[PDB]
Amino acid sequence: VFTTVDNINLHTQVVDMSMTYGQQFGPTYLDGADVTKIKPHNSHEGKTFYVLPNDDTLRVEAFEYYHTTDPSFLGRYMSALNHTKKWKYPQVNGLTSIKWADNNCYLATALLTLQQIELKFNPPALQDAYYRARAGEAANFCALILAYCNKTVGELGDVRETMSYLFQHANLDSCKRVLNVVCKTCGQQQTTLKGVEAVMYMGTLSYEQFKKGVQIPCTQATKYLVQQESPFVMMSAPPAQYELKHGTFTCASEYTGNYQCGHYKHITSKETLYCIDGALLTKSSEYKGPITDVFYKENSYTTTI
Ligand SMILES: Cc1ccc(OCCN(C)C)cc1C(=O)N[C@H](C)c1cc(-c2cnn(C)c2)cc(-c2cnn(C(F)F)c2)c1
Ligand SMILES: [Cl-]
Ligand SMILES: [Cl-]
Ligand SMILES: [Cl-]
Ligand SMILES: [Zn+2]
Ligand SMILES: [Zn+2]
Ligand SMILES: [Zn+2]
Ligand SMILES: [Zn+2]
Ligand SMILES: [Zn+2]
Ligand SMILES: [Zn+2]
Repeated sequence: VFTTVDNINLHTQVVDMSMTYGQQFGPTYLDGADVTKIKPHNSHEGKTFYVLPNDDTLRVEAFEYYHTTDPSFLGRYMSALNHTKKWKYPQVNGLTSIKWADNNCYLATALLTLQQIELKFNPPALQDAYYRARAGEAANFCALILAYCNKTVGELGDVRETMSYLFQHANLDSCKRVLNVVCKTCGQQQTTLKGVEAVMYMGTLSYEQFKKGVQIPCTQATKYLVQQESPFVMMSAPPAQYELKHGTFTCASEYTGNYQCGHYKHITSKETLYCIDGALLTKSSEYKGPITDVFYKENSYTTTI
């Protein structure tokens, strides 16, 4: 048979029918199911298998595809895939969603959001699954998202936290946010953020109000945006009522329920406002509801006065 870790480079070996896979290879998975305890059925010859890296060439191949040396990563990924490959991934309004199952509401909103913003992932396994997800096959993408966030199937997830984990594995080096806070006592201090901190802010959902001025305490001073060089901006705030106006944003995440046990729903702005709840779709002209994250498009911004 064949054993690999990246599925790009394969290594051919043979198995004895009377010895279980673990003694010959180590922890071995097939199609997301652990075949370590299973003895070789001999029904499949030449089939590709996933093994935890043992050699040094395997360890190096594993990092070049995943960008991690954690030995637990492969196991956490294969156990997530075992669930995600039986989920349904319908296509709603030209976007790939997820039929609700095992509290994946936060995963679906993230998947729909990632298909609407410009992003490039540094780990090749993430980028390759990102492409496959856009086409309509996102089982490996959702499993990798769980493994990189160290989350499990059924576990309760927050969209803002999931996006920030994903942003740290993406090339946001070109992004830049220049801030300036002014206090009548301390004066004026100019700070310059870069990377994940340049595309995310917690406090308001309104990109305008962030450009206008938000009130943060000083050692209350006012914080306003001065320059933004990012393909997008994520505006996060604790869940509250908000009126989404058609054409003033890209997409938003709605959270309705109690802390940690509420349900996420996704709103996107097209020719009208659309609401995606897994496999369901809802259309309206304007939206008002509990909103916690709003995504805006951007290329370059420079403050005036
Ligand atoms: C679903 C889930 C899954 C996991 C999860 O983990 C959080 C813990 N992490 C550190 C691991 C959180 C959540 C979760 O409910 N998220 C939503 C958007 C939410 C809801 C509420 C809320 C308040 N009252 N009610 C009825 C709801 C408040 C906040 C909040 C406030 N401040 N902030 C920020 F300042 F931090 C965040 C966030
Ligand atoms: Cl890395
Ligand atoms: Cl990385
Ligand atoms: Cl926008
Ligand atoms: Zn090789
Ligand atoms: Zn990396
Ligand atoms: Zn399941
Ligand atoms: Zn399942
Ligand atoms: Zn849910
Ligand atoms: Zn001060």
